[PDB]
Amino acid sequence: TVSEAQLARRLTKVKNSRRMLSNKPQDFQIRVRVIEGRQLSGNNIRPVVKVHVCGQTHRTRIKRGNNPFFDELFFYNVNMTPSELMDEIISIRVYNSHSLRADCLMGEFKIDVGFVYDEPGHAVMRKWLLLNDPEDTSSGSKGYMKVSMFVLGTGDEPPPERRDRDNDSDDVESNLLLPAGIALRWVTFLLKIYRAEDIPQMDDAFSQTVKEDKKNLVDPFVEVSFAGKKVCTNIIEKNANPEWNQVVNLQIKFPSVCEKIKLTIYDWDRLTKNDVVGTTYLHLSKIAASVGFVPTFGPCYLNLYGSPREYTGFPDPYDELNTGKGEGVAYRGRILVELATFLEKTPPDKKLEPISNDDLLVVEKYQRRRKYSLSAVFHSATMLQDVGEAIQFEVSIGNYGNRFDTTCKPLASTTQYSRAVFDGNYYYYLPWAHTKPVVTLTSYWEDISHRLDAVNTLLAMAERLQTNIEALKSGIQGKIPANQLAELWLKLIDEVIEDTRYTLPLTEGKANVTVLDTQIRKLRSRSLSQIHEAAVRMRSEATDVKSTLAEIEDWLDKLMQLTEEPQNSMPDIIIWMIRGEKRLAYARIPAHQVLYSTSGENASGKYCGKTQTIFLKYPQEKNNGPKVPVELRVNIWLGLSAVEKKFNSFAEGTFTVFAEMYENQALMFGKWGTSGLVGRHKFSDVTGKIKLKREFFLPPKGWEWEGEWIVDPERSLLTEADAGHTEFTDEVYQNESRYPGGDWKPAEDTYTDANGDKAASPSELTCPPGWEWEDDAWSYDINRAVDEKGWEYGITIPPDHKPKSWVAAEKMYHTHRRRRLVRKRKKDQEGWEYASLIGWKFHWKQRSSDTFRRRRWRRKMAPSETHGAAAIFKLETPIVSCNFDRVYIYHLRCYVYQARNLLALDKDSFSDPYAHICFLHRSKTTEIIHSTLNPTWDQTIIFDEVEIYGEPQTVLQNPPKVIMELFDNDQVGKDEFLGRSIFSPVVKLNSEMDITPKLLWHPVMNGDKACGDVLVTAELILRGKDGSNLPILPPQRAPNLYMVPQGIRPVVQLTAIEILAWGLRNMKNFQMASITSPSLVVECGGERVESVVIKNLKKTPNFPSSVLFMKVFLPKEELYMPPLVIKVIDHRQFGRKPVVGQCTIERLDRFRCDPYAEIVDWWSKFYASSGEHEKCGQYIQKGYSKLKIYNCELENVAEFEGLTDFSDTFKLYRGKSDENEDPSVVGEFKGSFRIYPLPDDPSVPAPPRQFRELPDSVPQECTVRIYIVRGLELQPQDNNGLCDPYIKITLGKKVIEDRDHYIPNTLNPVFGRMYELSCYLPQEKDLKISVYDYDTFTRDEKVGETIIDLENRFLSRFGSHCGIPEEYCVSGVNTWRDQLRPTQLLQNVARFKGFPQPILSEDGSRIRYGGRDYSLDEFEANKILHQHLGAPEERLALHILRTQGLVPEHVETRTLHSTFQPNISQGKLQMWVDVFPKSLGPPGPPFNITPRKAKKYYLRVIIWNTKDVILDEKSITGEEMSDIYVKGWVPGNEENKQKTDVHYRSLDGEGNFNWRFVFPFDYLPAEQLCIVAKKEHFWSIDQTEFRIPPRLIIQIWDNDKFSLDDYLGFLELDLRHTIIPAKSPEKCRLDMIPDLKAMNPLKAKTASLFEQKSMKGWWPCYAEKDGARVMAGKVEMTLEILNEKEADERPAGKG
Ligand SMILES: CCCCCC(=O)OC[C@H](COP(=O)(O)OC[C@H](N)C(=O)O)OC(=O)CCCCC
Ligand SMILES: CCCCCC(=O)OC[C@H](COP(=O)(O)OC[C@H](N)C(=O)O)OC(=O)CCCCC
Ligand SMILES: [Ca+2]
Ligand SMILES: [Ca+2]
Ligand SMILES: [Ca+2]
Ligand SMILES: [Ca+2]
Ligand SMILES: [Ca+2]
Ligand SMILES: [Ca+2]
Ligand SMILES: [Ca+2]
Ligand SMILES: [Ca+2]
Ligand SMILES: [Ca+2]
Ligand SMILES: [Ca+2]
Repeated sequence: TVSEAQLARRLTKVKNSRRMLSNKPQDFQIRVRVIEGRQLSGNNIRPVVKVHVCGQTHRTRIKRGNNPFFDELFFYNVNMTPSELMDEIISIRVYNSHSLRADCLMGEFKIDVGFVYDEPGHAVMRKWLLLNDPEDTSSGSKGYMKVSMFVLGTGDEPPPERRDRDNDSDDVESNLLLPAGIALRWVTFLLKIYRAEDIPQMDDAFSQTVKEDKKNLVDPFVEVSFAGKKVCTNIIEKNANPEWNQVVNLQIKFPSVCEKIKLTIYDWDRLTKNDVVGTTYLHLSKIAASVGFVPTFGPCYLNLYGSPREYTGFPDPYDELNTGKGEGVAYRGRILVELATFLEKTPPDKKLEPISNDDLLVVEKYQRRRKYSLSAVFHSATMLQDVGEAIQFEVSIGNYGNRFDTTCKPLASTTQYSRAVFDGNYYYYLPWAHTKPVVTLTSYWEDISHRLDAVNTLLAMAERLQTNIEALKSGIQGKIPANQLAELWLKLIDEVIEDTRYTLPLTEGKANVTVLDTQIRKLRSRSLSQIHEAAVRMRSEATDVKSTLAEIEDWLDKLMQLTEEPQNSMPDIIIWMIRGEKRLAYARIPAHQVLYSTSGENASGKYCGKTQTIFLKYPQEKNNGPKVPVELRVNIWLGLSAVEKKFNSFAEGTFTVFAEMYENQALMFGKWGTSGLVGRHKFSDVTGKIKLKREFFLPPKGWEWEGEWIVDPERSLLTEADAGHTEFTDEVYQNESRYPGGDWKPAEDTYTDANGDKAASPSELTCPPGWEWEDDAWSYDINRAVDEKGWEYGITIPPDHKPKSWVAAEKMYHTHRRRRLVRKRKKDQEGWEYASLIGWKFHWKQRSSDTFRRRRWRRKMAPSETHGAAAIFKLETPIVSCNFDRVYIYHLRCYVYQARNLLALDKDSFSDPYAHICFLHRSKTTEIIHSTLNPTWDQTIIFDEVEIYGEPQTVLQNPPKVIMELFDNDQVGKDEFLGRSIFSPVVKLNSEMDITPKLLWHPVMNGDKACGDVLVTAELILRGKDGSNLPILPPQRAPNLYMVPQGIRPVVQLTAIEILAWGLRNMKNFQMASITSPSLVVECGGERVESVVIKNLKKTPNFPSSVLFMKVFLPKEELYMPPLVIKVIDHRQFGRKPVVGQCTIERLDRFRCDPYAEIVDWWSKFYASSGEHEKCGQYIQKGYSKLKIYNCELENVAEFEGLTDFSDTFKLYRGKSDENEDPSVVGEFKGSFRIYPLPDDPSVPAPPRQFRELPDSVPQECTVRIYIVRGLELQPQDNNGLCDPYIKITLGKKVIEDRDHYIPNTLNPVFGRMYELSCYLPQEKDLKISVYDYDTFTRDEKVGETIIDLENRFLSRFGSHCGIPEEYCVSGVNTWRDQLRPTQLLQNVARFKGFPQPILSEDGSRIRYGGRDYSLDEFEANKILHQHLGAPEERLALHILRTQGLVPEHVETRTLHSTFQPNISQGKLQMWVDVFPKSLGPPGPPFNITPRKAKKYYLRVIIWNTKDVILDEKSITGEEMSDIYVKGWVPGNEENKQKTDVHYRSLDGEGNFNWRFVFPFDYLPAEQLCIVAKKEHFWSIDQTEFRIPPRLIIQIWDNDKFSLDDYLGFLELDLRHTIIPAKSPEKCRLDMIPDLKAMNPLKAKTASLFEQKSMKGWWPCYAEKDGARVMAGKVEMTLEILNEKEADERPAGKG
């Protein structure tokens, strides 16, 4: 249907804006202005409009008449998610008010905020609404509502108007918000709920143990939120697998749509609050496209994610994850839903229905389970932070694989407990080595492989395309020549051509195919055909690749939106690290990324059978913070169990399972024997409580025995033998214990190690052979979470014996203390383990007190040849571990060159950064660069002999991440976190790939924002038999300290940096003293230049010498350019020179340069330039000129470069920046830089200096004239929605406020006032202009604030100190206000631009300028030289000055910023500032911008006769006596209602009055509307000026001298669009007045009463009933209007 395609078009227009990044807090402001009502229903109504936006309802005050006018603007300040605001509704609803009764409903229109947010201009511009009654929508429209609604986000601005009458304010059929093609039909989404499964326990579970099934302790129901309405299903009592089967009939109207269906399962509770199970969403644009199709979805499961499944009686701290906020860390069950979009049948009361039985029969084919086998090979778990407890890894997909719900059979889906060992430098790692732990588990999910094959293939397409675009971007960035770019682009387009002929998998023959599957396959086929055809067109058409790069970037995002799959029913694989018995960290791998497909490798996942690197996160961290818990590399292979034999091609190594059998003995009389075993069996298990036998273990199907039963005492020796490192810092801990409140003493375990038990003293430590000590003494560590003495404290509570956590402070309840000691380094076995007690912890050697022993009696099982490595899935405790038969030796070199924009984490505004370079089980620390935020380490970090297991091609495909953690070194305390950069090294395996690695700026991520960048690269060379294939060692500037080699280091060249040290502004006090003697230091590339010291900053705010010069070596590449460092030093007594300010400038590309390169006043001028005033009282025809209205700031006009062309803006900072934001702005340095290369030898002369034409740096007194014109759409600061604004201007030490001349009760104030001050630039450059709300009995509110750099106005080359007008006048209201004549300004710009001095001709009609010649006739054409013009030479010299790109005479619209919403408009201030420095003379006469007074007007009407008025029903006399009397008034002046005398003996509508009405009113002919001033009520503080259009509403009325007043009709005349009357009453008939809703609208003949002053004719009055208009009669008028003097010329009576 036609409604289907336009709904799909609306949903795709929704789709192309649902891609902005959703900040969870975001301030928003919505301006809803109502303007004018038209054709409102009813008779003699009193219309009112109530607008409800986001729960806040505003209210315009009462008007009367069926065509009202309000012109009141409403503000809505909300704070919510930006995606949530586009689903909220704006409900503007019209009532008919009454004096003594409640308001009755008269109309309604609901439009969502989304439509006014995708609308161009970020808003809608005065569109008309189709008001309809919500319960009476079948009877047609009830009126029209001209509204203009706005959306202002953070950083957004509103657009200006454009002339407001040419296609606006009339013939409203061309100005609908929704045209006639958009129906008002309902859209009904049949959002069906079928069932749910695996819902976690949310009940107390103690009442069920009384009964003498425990997983079913939840009472779920579905709550669905959609456009604010909430529908809840029935409650299923005590069932974790509920069977709701209920349709939910969501309903919206076509004007107001909602995108985000929110499904939230809640656990119903009888007493307490309803718990949250999980929250998943439907996005309607993701399930729709535009040929196109409606939203369709399901039947498919949606997985819920949230809090961990462990039930606690206490409130779970991760319950915020259950509401959909955050990503969610654990599987919360899943719900089977369906969606269908219908457009008819609008079900009013059956919101909840049962599912029909045929739909239950259909849904069974989407519920079929398939067996899935998942394996995970844990390769390396490094970057650990503690050693206190053993670490386990659990793999679970869905509810399958949870190791805590022990009510069912455990699936053996977790590793065993591995205790980390120190890597020698900073971190820890689990010592897996050649024995990787393998986790195998079996789940059951629906076979939805027809979706995930397509998802994986299009994702592989997008990844190949992204790799080729990264190669092409490196090609264009590196200036690689054109033939290589042509070859790479041809390879790229060949990749696109070869890829996009891929056919999507067929939906035929598969039970799980939905309607959305067919529509998605059709859309994907159409998109792939379009991409393939456009690629085969462009491969033969296009030649330039930079033009096609933009289309290719669109193709990449098109491929990204093609991989979106809302029907991904496979839950994510969640890997949990369990330290002890507690959940610690999580990672969610999507199941499609590891799912195996038989359709090919592209249809399989990206990391299917490959060792991916994942960083775990803490359960409520949005990003990685100071501590990453563990970096985990794991080879995850998920697949169907029917094709699990294909796992053999992905498996590496040999999988190995061990049977274990334990025999115990004891010692008496010097001989070991079987006596004395009490409580533990002779043959038993690992715990000794369960008796086992050697014959109890037999291999299952697919396994076989390898070897014989052997003793295994070699577990102690084979734990890597500490041979993986050459430099190692050993660590020995010390432990003490005490009573609570007692004295400290050493414990029985006085010294511990990484084994978690007792060890030898530090004096007894000896090096192994091949090792030696670096230092002969130990030392304690301060760089941890400890106090100044290196001690941390813990508390023990029984029955626990040892602490589980430590803190840095000592309390009276702490019973343990621990200290870490470090020392650096360079370069029996009878088959039994012995312990002191039976069933105790056995040790590798017999101690003095050991009297019991045991041994391990184990046999190896190998997989058979008939099964391969797939036998690990057929075991279903067994332990499966993959053993690698060989090791590969690598060699990693990290070239850490420099860093930029690091955080200031010291009190002296800098840091001491160093880098922990970590790569698997190896780590090394770079040196510390002191007192900088932009270090240059210039260092190479070499990890010789790194053992990485697996084939070298798997390390080529998925290299391990090199993770660098930057830290601010502190001499005391703990070193603070700067950030973390994660990047991959380039991999080399032989000599044919020996290209030089390229340094790249990788981000230093702290929190969720990039706190700087680091220039670093790495390479990982595969070592052969020895180090011969490795490259040579880099040169050393220090022992064991390698320099970055010549190939990797950027090539430096000699280049000059010129610094314009102009001056310092707003220097705040440092150490409670003013900055009296500052200086500037500019450092770049290790070489600094220092300016002269200012003797007094208050007396002279500018440096005496403004030019600085330094020769530095900087890289030739613009990417490799180091940051520019500015430090402001303060010179104080006793030689003290602290740093009081610092800024980092990294965007140095803007600094590179080629060194060899009827009455007329000002409001007539203002209204003519706006364009809304024209062709009505215009003054352009007299030959005058206009001005340039800027819709933004003058510093936001791109023609003037932000007015920083002389010297830019750099804020200075100081001190530690908490919560990784920018530090406090304690000053400002003003200056600019010019960087240009230099010759290497002095034989070539130096390039010329770039700063030669500097102005004088002394302070100058300036006369600042601030002309403030008007304010536009200010934020209301009163309870009535209005404001009483005035102007408060602060300028240095002079503050001028105008509270005595405030403008009462306006949101659009006409200020029109001058505020002249004298300020000394640049000490008082901070011109702050603020608007303030007057309040009589309470505090004032700040409407807005803006800052103008007056020194930018003074010192710019664009002449922004005074805007040049288009004409040079010497009289009138357009008199030249600048101090300097246009000849002098032309001379100034000529000597500024390097042009020679301009020459006046012998007659003044030519001036030579800038190598060209100018004539008077070139600019004076098509203009009238009236009497106010000045000299012709100054005229043409001003005419030259307009073509120079200077600032014209302007009224800039400055944004009013406030702290209430920081980067959002709180109003606007049309104004301008002229700066007049006193050095070049006094300025001219100022402009008079005083607002013009409204001239008096007298409207006179005369009512001659009436005809065919509706007769009365029954009077006192008992006839058809309609006592006709005619009353009429100008609206706005309802207190001046005038009525005629009562006519009598009327039985046919005939009346005779000859009674005259007079209404005076104040009018502006320019703005074409009038003002009436009256108070709001008797207790209002001041009068309000109402700006309404001129019109005249006159109603026929039945007198009823002895009865009640009865209405007859009404008639309206807009005085600018007065309809042409008929010359005779019989020619007057119905519907020459405009009709808008009853029949197909036609424009009426109109003429202005102001232009055509008087005419006589007949006008029809009408009344409306039953939705139709009837003729209520005719009235004879002579409508005349006069001004004041014409009214005084001829007085009139009877009024
Ligand atoms: C022995 C248990 C007696 C339990 C007796 C009892 O009446 O418990 C009711 C509640 C738990 O019930 P909820 O449905 O709120 O749990 C839902 C859960 N809060 C959630 O957010 O998931 O317990 C407490 O408030 C305090 C329990 C303190 C238990 C020490
Ligand atoms: C609708 C009328 C209700 C009845 C009157 C009523 O409650 O008025 C409230 C206002 C609040 O003052 P503002 O108008 O500045 O509101 C400021 C604004 N809220 C803001 O955003 O800051 O006036 C007083 O309190 C004056 C008390 C004088 C006592 C002598
Ligand atoms: Ca509960
Ligand atoms: Ca419950
Ligand atoms: Ca509860
Ligand atoms: Ca610090
Ligand atoms: Ca420090
Ligand atoms: Ca106020
Ligand atoms: Ca006020
Ligand atoms: Ca107030
Ligand atoms: Ca009557
Ligand atoms: Ca009557």
